[PDB]
Amino acid sequence: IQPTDVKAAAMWGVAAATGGLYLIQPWGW
Amino acid sequence: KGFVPMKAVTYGLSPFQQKIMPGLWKDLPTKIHHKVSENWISATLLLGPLVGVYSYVQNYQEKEKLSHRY
Amino acid sequence: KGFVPMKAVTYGLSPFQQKIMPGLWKDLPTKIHHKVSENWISATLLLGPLVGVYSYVQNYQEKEKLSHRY
Amino acid sequence: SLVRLLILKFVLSMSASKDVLALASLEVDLSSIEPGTTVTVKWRGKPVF
Amino acid sequence: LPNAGDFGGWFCPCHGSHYDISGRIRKGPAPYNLEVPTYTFLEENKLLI
Amino acid sequence: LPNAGDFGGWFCPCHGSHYDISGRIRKGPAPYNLEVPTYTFLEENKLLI
Amino acid sequence: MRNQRFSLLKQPISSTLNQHLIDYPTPSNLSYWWGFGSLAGICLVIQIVTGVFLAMHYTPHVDLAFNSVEHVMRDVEGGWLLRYMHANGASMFLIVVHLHIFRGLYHASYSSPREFVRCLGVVIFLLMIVTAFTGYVPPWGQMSFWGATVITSLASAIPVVGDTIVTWLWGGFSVDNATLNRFFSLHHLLPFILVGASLLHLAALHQYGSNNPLGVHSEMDQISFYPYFYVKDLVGWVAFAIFFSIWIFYAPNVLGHPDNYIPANPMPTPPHIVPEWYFLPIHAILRSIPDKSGGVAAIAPVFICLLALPFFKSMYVRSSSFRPIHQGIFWLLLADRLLLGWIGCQPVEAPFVTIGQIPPLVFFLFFAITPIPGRVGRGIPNSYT
Amino acid sequence: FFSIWIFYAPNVLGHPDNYIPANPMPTPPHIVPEWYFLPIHAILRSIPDKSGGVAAIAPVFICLLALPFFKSMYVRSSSFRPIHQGIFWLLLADRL
Amino acid sequence: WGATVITSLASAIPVVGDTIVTWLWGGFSVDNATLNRFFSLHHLLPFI
Amino acid sequence: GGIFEALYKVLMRRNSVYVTFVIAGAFVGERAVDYGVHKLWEHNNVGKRYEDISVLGQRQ
Amino acid sequence: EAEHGLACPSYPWPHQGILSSYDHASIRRGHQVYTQVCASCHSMSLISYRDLVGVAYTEEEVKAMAAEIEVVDGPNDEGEMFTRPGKLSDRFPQPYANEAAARFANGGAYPPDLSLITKAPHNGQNYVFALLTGYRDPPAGVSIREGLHYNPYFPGGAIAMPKMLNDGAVEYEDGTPATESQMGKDVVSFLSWAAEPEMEERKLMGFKWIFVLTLALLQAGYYRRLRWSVLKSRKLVLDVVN
Amino acid sequence: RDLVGVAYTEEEVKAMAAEIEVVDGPNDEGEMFTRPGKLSDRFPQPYA
Ligand code: HEC
Ligand code: HEM
Ligand code: HEM
Repeated sequence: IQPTDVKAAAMWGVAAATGGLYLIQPWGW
Repeated sequence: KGFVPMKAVTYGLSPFQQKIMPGLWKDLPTKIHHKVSENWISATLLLGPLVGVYSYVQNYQEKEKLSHRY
Repeated sequence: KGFVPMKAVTYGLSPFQQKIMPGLWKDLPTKIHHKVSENWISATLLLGPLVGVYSYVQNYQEKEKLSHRY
Repeated sequence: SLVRLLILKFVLSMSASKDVLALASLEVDLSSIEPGTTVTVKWRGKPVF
Repeated sequence: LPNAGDFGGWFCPCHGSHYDISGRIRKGPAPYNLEVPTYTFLEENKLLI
Repeated sequence: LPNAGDFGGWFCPCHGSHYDISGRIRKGPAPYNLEVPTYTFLEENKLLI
Repeated sequence: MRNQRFSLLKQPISSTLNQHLIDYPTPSNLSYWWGFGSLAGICLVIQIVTGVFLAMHYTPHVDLAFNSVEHVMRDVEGGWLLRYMHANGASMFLIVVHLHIFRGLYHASYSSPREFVRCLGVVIFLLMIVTAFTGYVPPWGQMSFWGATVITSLASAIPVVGDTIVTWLWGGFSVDNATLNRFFSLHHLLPFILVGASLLHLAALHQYGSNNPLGVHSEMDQISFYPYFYVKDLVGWVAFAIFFSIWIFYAPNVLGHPDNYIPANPMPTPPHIVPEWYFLPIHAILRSIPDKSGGVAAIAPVFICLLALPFFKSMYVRSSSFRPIHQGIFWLLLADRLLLGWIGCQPVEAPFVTIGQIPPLVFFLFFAITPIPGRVGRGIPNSYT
Repeated sequence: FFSIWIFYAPNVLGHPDNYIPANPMPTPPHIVPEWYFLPIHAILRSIPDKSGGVAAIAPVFICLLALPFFKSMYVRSSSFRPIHQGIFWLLLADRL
Repeated sequence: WGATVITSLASAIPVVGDTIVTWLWGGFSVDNATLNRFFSLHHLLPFI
Repeated sequence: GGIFEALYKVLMRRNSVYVTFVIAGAFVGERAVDYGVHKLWEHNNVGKRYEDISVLGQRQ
Repeated sequence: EAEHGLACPSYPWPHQGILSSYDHASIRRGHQVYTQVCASCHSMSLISYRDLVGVAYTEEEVKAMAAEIEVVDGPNDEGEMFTRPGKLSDRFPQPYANEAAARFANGGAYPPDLSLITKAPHNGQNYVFALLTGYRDPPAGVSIREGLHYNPYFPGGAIAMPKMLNDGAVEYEDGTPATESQMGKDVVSFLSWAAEPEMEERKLMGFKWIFVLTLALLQAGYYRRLRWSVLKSRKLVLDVVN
Repeated sequence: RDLVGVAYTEEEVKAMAAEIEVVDGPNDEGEMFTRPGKLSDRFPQPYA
């Protein structure tokens, strides 16, 4: 039960990071 | 607003079994005929007075300007 | 948010049949004594640290100032 | 895309303007001062220790 | 403020940064020292800002 | 504004006030005449208020 | 039922949003003329936001106001977009509300039991007019100054008490810095009152539900709001955004007057003074009567008649589809209130005075006649059998 | 109470230095904010570190926002809770 | 000076610090832009 | 024909992948339309740019 | 039909169109004409010097231009006011000290500020062009008082400014025959740029977003039809006739 | 004008204000002239 939830949490974190790198587009980082 | 008892029967089909766009451009000319035939009196009533007033003002000002000329 | 079945009995009297003001100042000293005897500990605990810290700061400051002189 | 457009336009409207950025570099003059003392001076928007 | 603190230097009572006369933050949470700008003599007495 | 309307004096384009040269209302919504303030003359050209 | 949580939408934390937006039963044959209320809410939010960001750069003084506007529009990163959105969203907001009113006037939505909604709408309309007129002044051009002078000196047509009212409203002896500061504060304040009035309007609608293009009892066949009318509203909003962007980006100065690009000067006068495009029918009505007292006392009957429409105990049929003569009269009135607007911009002279005197007669004769069809239509059921 | 403040002592609750127009070059010798920000201000300057000083305000609001979620206490009023009552008074003294 | 101290206390944060301070101040120091900005915010917040 | 179903089976079994896909696609399409409209811009009016004036460094 | 003016026609300006832009050589030439035969009387006072870098000059050229003039400056530490050469951040200098002197030196009339002189009239660009170019000879029976000049494009017909776009009144650094029409065109282009400096960013962003939003409109229509399909095609049996 | 009714009658303040000279905006010529003070002037400054 843990593996599916934690994998979904990691993928949602990936989505959040991608949204952040969409709103801000820093090439200095 | 509440509970009028009805007694009817209905059938329905899923959204994913039906052609969705082809319905718009089926028989547009006859739709045009029906719409114009229905609303022509109202179009007349909306458009008449404005055109009449515009033409009358045009003629009056034209004639006045021609009149004051030396 | 609801209520409960109770079974009680109450008697009341009209507002305009009873003296209103004399109740405030009836037996003040015993009420004052009760309040003081009940809340002396709260008053002590509220007002202790302030006095201690104030005295300590005053003493330290005066000692330092008088030690810096010539 | 449209939401990103609006958010960025509104948030960047609050940044320093062209007028302020035009005055951001120069050189001015001081006066003399005694050894171990100081008289403060002025620049665009910042004094000098 | 110059003429303040335990170091006779430029002390800032805004939050308590005791700089020295040297300008290095001795006492205080300042994460950087005072910025050193560009300036050099002309003959003996003038240094542009 | 001057020299406009059907009376030869001033014309007011705010609500179509047509004035004569004397300035008295003849056609329109103004109920009164143009209000005379206090003034006089000194010798030949000085018109003090 | 209620012994453990089924849905978080039916929980107290989101019960009323559920009830009034998601589940709220609406008639299933509503057409597109029911999207303009939501569209007007969108317009009002746009105005508030761009205003709160514009007033971060503007200085309300007679020495520094025109310069503040030019500095915004010429020197701030993307400030031209903000200014143009504000100055054209006002026009969009008025267009949307005019279409809304005329829809409600076609399908007879004022009648019982929906006249409290009509009254709140009329109050909202007054607030809109006041806010737009007050806010056309702060840029402080020629039109701002002289429009303020003319309109706020119309307030002296009242008998003896009128002059004191005008002097108090001006803050002095003429239009000057006090008027500018006062008008800025009022302009910043009023839109929140407008928001509150809109919320009361909406609750008073929801306490009975909405009409329908047939004007009949409609409780047997109803659906949910989401997702069936939310998508229709989405289509409306997207077409609206296209229209709005066309005005903002490719023709931003077409809906104004050039003279507001000349700094204020109390000595000269422009040769042609007019108010912003959406005030013109009222202007024509007010200039039709050649008397100051009549001028001020013509606009009060207009709003009195508007607010006393719904109380004529009248005909038993709402939708103007089953009513040929009310339909024709509706089209006549709509043509008339356009002719009136066009006249409200021309010079005050022949032929315009006659053609500015008759349209107000017709605009009042509409409200005069309308009870007569109700009384004479009481007897259709007993005759055409 | 409000009108005693307005009519007979309207400047006791302010600093005198705000009747001097702003002058960016000279600094006042003793800079403080109003009387109702001084606890936060003292907590903020209590740390000899900028990051720690700024991030010590966050525990204040986190604790104030996380009080309700302890779930063992059964008696609410402090009348029947002597020790928590004493802690309340001592906290009041410390906050002053 | 209170505005200076309190709003420059926001450059203690890691890398984003100076950027957010300069964006908040509308420039390089507390001046007219900050004044007008704060006036608008003050007129708005009490309705929230 | 089967491209639709294959792409669906790949990209639309979960939701976080869907949101990431939407964000990335928005980014790419935005940049592409920027490039296209820029290209039309320089195509339409040649000889009018800033650096197409012959004497922009000859006022000394 | 007087005190309104003659009706100016419409000219096909290069910066008109849906994807058209300014002509920067024409802006350069127009700024030359302004600074040589215009600024003695009018003023801009809204255009800075730095606004021209990257538009019709480099930074060094405008630095030389701004260093040519001498402007006043704030009090020196002695307590007095001095004069120093201009920087890139200075504004276009004014010819008169105040508006009263402007009226005094031109027979009472006031030559207006020229920053926004294109938006402020009606149909600004063509009006300004034909006003500057179209001085003419009075008609049969109209007399002009002394001190005024005749032009059919001004309210009244009697203007206070004299003709100045005479042939060869300015020297172009690109070898162009400076007729009155060429000078008028370049001046109008410069003034139109000064009035609306954001036309290019505006037009680009507008084209982009209209395209994208029409695509979204197609999508919204499809979404609506998809949701409403079930209702708009069902069948119900009701048990009634008339 | 603050002083009338507080420490002087009106005429004293009028004469005292007419003692001093202050500048005024441009004439039709365009010059900064001077004329004696009035009741609606402020206490003069000693420096520039
Ligand atoms: C000899 C001094 C002088 C110069 C140089 C001069 N003008 Fe004028 N200008 C005037 C005067 C005087 C007026 C006011 C006319 C009036 O009020 O009747 C005026 C007015 C104007 C107006 C206002 C027209 C209107 O309808 O309000 C424009 C536009 C104008 N000038 C353009 C120019 C341009 C372009 C140039 C450069 C080619 C220029 N001027 C150079 C004297 C001058
Ligand atoms: C800011 C201005 C306004 C807003 C935000 C607003 C909002 C709304 C909304 C959201 C609805 C329900 C949605 C719909 O039925 O389309 C509605 C309904 C209605 N509104 Fe308004 N409105 C405004 C102005 C007005 C005005 C000025 C009037 C009248 C003078 C008016 C009269 C009505 C009527 C009669 C209804 C009845 C709806 C029905 O018949 O079903 N509204 N309004
Ligand atoms: C909190 C709400 C609002 C604020 C803070 C605000 C602020 C401002 C400011 C500062 C200006 C002057 C800047 C300028 O004129 O460009 C202005 C102008 C204006 N405002 Fe608002 N506003 C608000 C709401 C509204 C609303 C709801 C309307 C509705 C019509 C409105 C209509 C106008 C108009 C018509 C102008 C002048 C247009 C022009 O400049 O040509 N405002 N507003």
